[PDB]
Amino acid sequence: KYTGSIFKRSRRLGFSLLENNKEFSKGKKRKTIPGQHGNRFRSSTMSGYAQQLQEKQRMQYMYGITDKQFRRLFRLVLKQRGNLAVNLFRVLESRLDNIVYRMGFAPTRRSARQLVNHGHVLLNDRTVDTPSIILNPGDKVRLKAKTIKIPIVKAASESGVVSPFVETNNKTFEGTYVRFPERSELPAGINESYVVEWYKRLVK
Amino acid sequence: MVKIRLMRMGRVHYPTYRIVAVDSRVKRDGKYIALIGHLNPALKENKCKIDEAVALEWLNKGAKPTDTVRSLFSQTGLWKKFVESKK
Amino acid sequence: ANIKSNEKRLRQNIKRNLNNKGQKTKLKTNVKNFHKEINLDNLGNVYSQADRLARKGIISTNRARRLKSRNVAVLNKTQ
Amino acid sequence: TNGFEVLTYIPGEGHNLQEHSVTLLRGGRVKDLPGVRYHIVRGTLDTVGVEKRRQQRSAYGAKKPK
RNA sequence: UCUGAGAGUUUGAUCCUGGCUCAGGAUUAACGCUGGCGGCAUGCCUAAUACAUGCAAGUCGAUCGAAAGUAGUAAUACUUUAGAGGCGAACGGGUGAGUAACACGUAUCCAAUCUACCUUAUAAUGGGGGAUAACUAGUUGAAAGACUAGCUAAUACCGCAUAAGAACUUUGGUUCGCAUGAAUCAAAGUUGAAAGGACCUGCAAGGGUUCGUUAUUUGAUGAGGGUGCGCCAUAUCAGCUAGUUGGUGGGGUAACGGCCUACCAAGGCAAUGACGUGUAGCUAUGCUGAGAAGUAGAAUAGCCACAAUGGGACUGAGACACGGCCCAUACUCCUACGGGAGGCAGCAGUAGGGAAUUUUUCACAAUGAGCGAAAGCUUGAUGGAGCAAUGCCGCGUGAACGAUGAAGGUCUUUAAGAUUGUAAAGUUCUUUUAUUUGGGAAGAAUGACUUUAGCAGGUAAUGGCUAGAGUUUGACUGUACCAUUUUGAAUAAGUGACGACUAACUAUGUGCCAGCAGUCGCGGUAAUACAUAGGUCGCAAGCGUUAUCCGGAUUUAUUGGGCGUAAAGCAAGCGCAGGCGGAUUGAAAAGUCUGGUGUUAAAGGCAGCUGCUUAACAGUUGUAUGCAUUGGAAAC
Ligand SMILES: [Mg+2]
Ligand SMILES: [Mg+2]
Ligand SMILES: [Mg+2]
Ligand SMILES: [Mg+2]
Ligand SMILES: [Mg+2]
Ligand SMILES: [Mg+2]
Ligand SMILES: [Mg+2]
Ligand SMILES: [Mg+2]
Ligand SMILES: [Mg+2]
Ligand SMILES: [Mg+2]
Ligand SMILES: [Mg+2]
Ligand SMILES: [Mg+2]
Ligand SMILES: [Mg+2]
Ligand SMILES: [Mg+2]
Ligand SMILES: [Mg+2]
Ligand SMILES: [Mg+2]
Ligand SMILES: [Mg+2]
Ligand SMILES: [Mg+2]
Ligand SMILES: [Mg+2]
Ligand SMILES: [Mg+2]
Ligand SMILES: [Mg+2]
Ligand SMILES: [Mg+2]
Ligand SMILES: [Mg+2]
Ligand SMILES: [Mg+2]
Ligand SMILES: [Mg+2]
Ligand SMILES: [Mg+2]
Ligand SMILES: [Mg+2]
Ligand SMILES: [Mg+2]
Ligand SMILES: [Mg+2]
Ligand SMILES: [Mg+2]
Ligand SMILES: [Mg+2]
Ligand SMILES: [Mg+2]
Ligand SMILES: [Mg+2]
Ligand SMILES: [Mg+2]
Ligand SMILES: [Mg+2]
Ligand SMILES: [Mg+2]
Repeated sequence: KYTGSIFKRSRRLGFSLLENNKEFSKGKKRKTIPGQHGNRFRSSTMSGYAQQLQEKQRMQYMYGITDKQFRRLFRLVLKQRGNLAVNLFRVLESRLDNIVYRMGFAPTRRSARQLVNHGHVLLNDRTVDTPSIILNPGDKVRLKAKTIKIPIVKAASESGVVSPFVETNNKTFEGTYVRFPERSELPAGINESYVVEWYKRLVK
Repeated sequence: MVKIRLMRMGRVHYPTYRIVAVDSRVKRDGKYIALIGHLNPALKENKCKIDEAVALEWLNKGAKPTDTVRSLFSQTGLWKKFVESKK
Repeated sequence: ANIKSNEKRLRQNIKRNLNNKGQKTKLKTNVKNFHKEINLDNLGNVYSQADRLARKGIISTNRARRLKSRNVAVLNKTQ
Repeated sequence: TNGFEVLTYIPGEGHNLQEHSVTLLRGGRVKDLPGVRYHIVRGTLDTVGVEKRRQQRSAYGAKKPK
């Protein structure tokens, strides 16, 4: 369950999946809002609601998340101790298929989600099929063995390009993760904290 | 005629009982008098977290247990304590 | 729409009612005889019948007690 | 079905009402006509739906063109 | 350590008062369009309307006579139950009609009470009698049945002998109390019980275990009563009440009581709201709110009331008894016309009402209930399985590569061009889902019972206790789930909106017509508001519209508003009751503050943790508020 026009959505929001693969393309290098009414005036002065909605949509499309799941996670995180601007970021980044992407065994986040749903991924001491499990740094998320021989495993095992917050112990595909991602590892695609306030208003 | 017996507070396909001192004529999963201790059929080990104090008080008062309750008192050894306190 | 247990209980309680009514009427006539011709002898019979009925449960034991107490009060007042 | 007679606006272009039919009213309020405070659900009972409509048809009771 | 967002709309334009509308949640929801699956949970809100049909409380032969069947030459063995008897049918299940009050919540007093089975402890379980079910025969009938005469049995019933202790009194003592009045004696008088069964041993006599019975004793649970406080609207309801208020004697009730009775009195409540009318089951809680609080009393749990309507009563520890009894009313049905049968607000299900809410199912396998020693039996309680996107949560319609651009559509900045658009075509890959193959649980990680070993009381034997073995038991169930099992992107996307609030615009057609609208308001021949198309935006197995509730609304303002000109100071005065009130001292402690104790059922809320692939969900620990009592503080 996801959109099939990630190019269109990236062109609208202006922010791709941090690689600009859906912006560079092989044609026209288009960086405009889609549709016929893309090259018009009235660019800035987006309302507060408009910019909050745009940022929230970018955040919840960067990971393939349904808004109801977003409300659920926010209601989960909100009650604890206090200012959790360091906790809810870990909460949002701890997705299993997201961790598979930052592991580097799939070309794209939703392709990793498809593999997770199809059951080519294991866990610390169990197996996981649902691509929404909340993880905690310390679990040995070891990859499957019968999926290392599939005709599409090359770019999967080419994980030498990896994020520093996912440690694989290369050539062993152990793929654990410690040293939670910082705002540096969460790039400028969405780096704002009043989406938190928007969900505070629209969710008690 | 209080009767130490079980009471279900689980969900569909997952029972969970509580040993409790309750009257004979009151319905199952209703109002009770004193709580003894919970129990899970699939707790593997220590399936009955027993109290051993107010339970002994109520059997001394004259509570009549059930088959399952007597069994639970038995594996832990509460039946021995009751019989020796009777003697 | 009927139960054999209920029917049997009805058939039993008819006979039980007959016997108990006989006993209660005997008690009534004995206490009436006592009050009619007051005499310390009849108080013993009142005692016996009331106690027997109270044990059998035909009469309420507390009513038997009050009957005994009031008859003894009458006897003590008159003597 | 109760004993109250109400003036109800038929929300559509063209109707099959024949001065004697069974309709299913819902709440609403047309601003132009004073006294009218109900609408007729289209295409649920004896009253036929609104064909020749592809936009916002789910409100007017029109089968999907497919 | 709590903790609160606003905007549109009166005017040529502005400020304020002020009403309307919207942005957010939620439901026992319904409707339109569409629709793939799983985990939890919910599912006649209306006609307490009427019900076809099938099931929903029985059990014990180790209480008793008889009868039947299978074996046996017989004596007899085994099995079964129509009937008597015991226990249970007052639990459990449903509904919310009635009820505005001790109905309910809370705190209490029952010196004014009951309590079967259960717990502890303590004496007995001796001996007789008369009957009737079942059966036999006759009358009456198709049968239900009914009537009459005989025959039996007991743990059915009625006497008698006997009271360790009981109940009611007498005599004086004790300790007293809260006014009636309770508590304990020492002696005496009167009254008062029952039943045996199973098994073992013993030649017998006798002895023994166990179940059960009578009379008591201790608690505990359960039931009942009284009182203080809290608990709807309405004065466009001002008087209501004659068993109503009080006293004396008696009766009745488990108990006090005008509860009832006969006599004597005239009192009782009421403006601090009687009474009348309307409405409603109450509460823990659900939803909402920053809070004070608003609103509904889904599911479930506590209590109350009801069982077609209205009365009465038997049995019983307990009923004035949903599927017990008697009578009347209304209705339906059967008849061979004399007579009868009936109560789904129990589980499914039918008709009807409605916008609308499901199988005419399986199993007692676990939990619980009743009977029983067990075998077991019964359990529409209960556990499952069907149906339904009804709600929350979860997963899918694919993945990589792929034209500075396939076709088609829409705009053409009248060749060029954009846009849909890596979207597509095409090359490879996977199978949550789908279709075959193999394996396959969790709950029954319990259990009752029976042969064993050991301890254990008494011992001369049997029962109870622990360990092992066995029968071991599944509706779900060949189900959840698992595996390199064959095939294959194959089996899966809709709905609303785009002038502003509010993220998102062009063309065609119509031309104050057809139509839209939550508000401002669009449409009079150049419509981004109508209808269609394209494009785009918000959500997504759901999306919109409708209804209701809360918030925003400081818009009934205690927290938290006002009355010169915007709604609002009575025309003015004399003023009872009420509210408020100068300064100082003393006492008490009704308000106020604080310590201890009891309680405020469980579930629900918040915090922590565990288990379901994480969640929803389940479980577990902690977590307040008020009332009462007792002990202090003395500023107001
Ligand atoms: Mg104007
Ligand atoms: Mg109803
Ligand atoms: Mg029988
Ligand atoms: Mg009942
Ligand atoms: Mg129920
Ligand atoms: Mg009502
Ligand atoms: Mg009894
Ligand atoms: Mg005899
Ligand atoms: Mg007898
Ligand atoms: Mg005698
Ligand atoms: Mg508020
Ligand atoms: Mg309820
Ligand atoms: Mg209801
Ligand atoms: Mg009826
Ligand atoms: Mg009786
Ligand atoms: Mg019935
Ligand atoms: Mg009954
Ligand atoms: Mg039914
Ligand atoms: Mg069962
Ligand atoms: Mg659903
Ligand atoms: Mg979902
Ligand atoms: Mg073209
Ligand atoms: Mg693609
Ligand atoms: Mg098993
Ligand atoms: Mg429209
Ligand atoms: Mg339009
Ligand atoms: Mg308000
Ligand atoms: Mg309002
Ligand atoms: Mg004002
Ligand atoms: Mg004025
Ligand atoms: Mg004036
Ligand atoms: Mg004036
Ligand atoms: Mg004056
Ligand atoms: Mg005054
Ligand atoms: Mg509680
Ligand atoms: Mg919970």
